[PDB]
Amino acid sequence: ESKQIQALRYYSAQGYSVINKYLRGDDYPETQAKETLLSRDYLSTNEPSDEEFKNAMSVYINDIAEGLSSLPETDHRVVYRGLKLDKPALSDVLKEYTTIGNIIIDKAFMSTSPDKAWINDTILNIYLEKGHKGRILGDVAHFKGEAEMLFPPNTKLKIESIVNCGSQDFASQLSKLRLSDDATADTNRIKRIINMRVLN
Repeated sequence: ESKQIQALRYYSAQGYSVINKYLRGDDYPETQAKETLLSRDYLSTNEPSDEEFKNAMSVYINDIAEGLSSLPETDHRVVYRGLKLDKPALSDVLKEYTTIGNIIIDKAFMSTSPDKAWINDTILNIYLEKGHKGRILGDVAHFKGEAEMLFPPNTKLKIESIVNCGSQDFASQLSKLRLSDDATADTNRIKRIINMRVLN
């Protein structure tokens, strides 16, 4: 098993919790980032310089991305994601994702499912064209039995349409999605569907 796949396994288990905030330019767990770099030997101490830290994070991210890229391609042409976009703090994110024809860049690794969306205020219905960079994790995923298609950083997507709750159009579109039916599933929580397309 390549060391890159092993880095992707770690991403799936725990590294995601640090890396994606880092990549977004958000506040992230700095101490944990450094502890990860030390434990996986990208650095010799947990107290590096800022350039040593940045360079090591780069290699770590690139290992995860390369592990991902090396996984087999599949024939999926759509995937799904539930998001919470109705938080006050995400108001500009909400506006971006609900601007028809907007092109958005996801700076982080982007997790999606080929099989179902977990209900949230927003359901993304994400169309894919052949040759896209998403890969099914399969047994690389830490927890098994939930299909996941992961995309590397900087996925570009186009907002094609937005379907708000409370019409037959919405009801029909929603009925043609497979949703999570877990213990807390409630479709009445859904405010919108956003139909998107990854631009390769």
